[PDB]
Amino acid sequence: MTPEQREFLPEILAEIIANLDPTKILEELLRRGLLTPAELQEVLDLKTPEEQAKKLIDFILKLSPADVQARINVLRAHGYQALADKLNKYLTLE
Repeated sequence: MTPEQREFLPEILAEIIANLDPTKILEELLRRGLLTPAELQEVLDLKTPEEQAKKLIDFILKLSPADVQARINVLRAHGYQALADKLNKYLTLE
């Protein structure tokens, strides 16, 4: 249980569901080999919007710091700069 994570993560989630495009990011993720077929079938099977965004935060927060670095560099150059500033700052918040 983490009170600090539950006080900031469920709050930003609302602003990410309406400002995210699973189609545009999925292409750049598979090309670099960052997405697994087992995890892919999980989030791609669900048709729930709330679960999709949750699978995204869980997709980057469950991997190593070297794994997210690739997503942060594409996010800034693809026009999702506002998104790259939110996850990067909270990531180094200890």
